[PDB]
Amino acid sequence: MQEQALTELDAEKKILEQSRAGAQSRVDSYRALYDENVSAEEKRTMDL
Amino acid sequence: VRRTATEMQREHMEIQQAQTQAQLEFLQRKFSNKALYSWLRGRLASIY
Repeated sequence: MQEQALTELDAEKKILEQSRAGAQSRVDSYRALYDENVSAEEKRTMDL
Repeated sequence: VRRTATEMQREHMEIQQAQTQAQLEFLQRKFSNKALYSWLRGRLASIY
């Protein structure tokens, strides 16, 4: 039963790794948004 | 995984129950059981 109690931790690690991957995808998305501050076309609107 | 570990805890508890049954069986089959000493106590009490 100790081996089962110890593969349960290898399962908890998978849960936390999916959390990590979700949060990393969010950081990747918002960094792109915040870095491309205004689109090439939002500047075109202001010039217009 | 936690469920297959709880099923193993259940089989562990079942093996414990079988072992308590084996200990009771041993205490009841063994020669120097309560019945022997009761007979000897009554018999010796009459003699005494």
